[PDB]
Amino acid sequence: NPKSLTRGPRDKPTPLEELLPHAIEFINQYYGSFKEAKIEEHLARLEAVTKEIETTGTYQLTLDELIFATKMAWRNAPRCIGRIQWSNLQVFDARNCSTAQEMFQHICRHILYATNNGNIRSAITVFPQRSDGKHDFRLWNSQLIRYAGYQMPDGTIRGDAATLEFTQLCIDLGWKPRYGRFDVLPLVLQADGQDPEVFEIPPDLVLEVTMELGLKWYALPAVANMLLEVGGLEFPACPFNGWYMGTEIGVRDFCDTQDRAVTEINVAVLHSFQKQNVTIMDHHTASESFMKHMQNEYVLSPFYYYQIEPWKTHIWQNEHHHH
Ligand code: HEM
Repeated sequence: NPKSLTRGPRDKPTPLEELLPHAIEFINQYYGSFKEAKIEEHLARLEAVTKEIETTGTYQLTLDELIFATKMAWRNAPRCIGRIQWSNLQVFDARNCSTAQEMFQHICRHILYATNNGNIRSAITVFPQRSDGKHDFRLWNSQLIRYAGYQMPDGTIRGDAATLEFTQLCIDLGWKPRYGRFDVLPLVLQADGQDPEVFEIPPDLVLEVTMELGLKWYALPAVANMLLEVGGLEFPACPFNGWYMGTEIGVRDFCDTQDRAVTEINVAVLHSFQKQNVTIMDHHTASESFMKHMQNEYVLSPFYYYQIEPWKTHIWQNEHHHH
């Protein structure tokens, strides 16, 4: 019975008999948060939602339903440690986005809001929902901000190892590669199912913490490649962020070997972020964010799914050669 954590592509609208039960169930969860209140409201919404699905083949969530969904999907994230304070999420509604250029601006706003000069704020930007599956909005990046990974003659790394495929893809799409250890990758944005466009991220928007010893690391951990599922609807483009734990900062840029044995700690990170006043999940933050979460108080659906890397499934039109 274990379920797949991946939700792949489609090439035709979700059939009605499949969509309705899911929509109906979401509307129930949504109105369920309200105990005995809003029963007539609940029924009026089902009628409206059903009417829409039967006439248009789909339906639109209300801003409040969307907000509830992004938070419930966060709450339902099994491995997420930050889900403990799921109410602390800022939602940016970009469901009326049409072009990659507009996606770029929305992402710039997201990065700008979330970074907040170091006082990290959790946010998610929701782009248009999947229609027929041929007009998907997708961010090809794994994260909004990430360093490039360059292959070396001897088989070693220079940059972030985890971005080898993507880094190469950027170069193939026209992007000019500098060969440093900390090159922020550009945004590869796909709008309405079209070929992706490359956009350099304005340097000012990228806040970095200085760890020669020789190291830096961006302050904003933002997942750009997941799919939000809610009531049968799928959102292939919905970048979100939180703040680092401190343990994980992928310094896989290494020969860094520079007790028992496996004693390479995560100390200078904990302190460097704190002294540069950038939110990290230390005890203070865990306690404070839980407090903020508690003050707001006064299969699994919705859910964040993984996807098949877009370059592996994209039906190229013509643009940018050596795809
Ligand atoms: C507030 C700060 C946050 C912290 C400290 C946090 C922490 C974590 C950690 C440690 C993981 C596991 C390792 C990894 O996959 O990177 C994780 C995974 C994940 N987080 Fe967060 N997170 C935060 C905010 C968010 C937000 C705002 C969302 C979405 C609205 C979210 C959604 C997820 C998802 C979907 C995963 C993938 C793994 C899974 O769900 O099982 N997180 N998070």
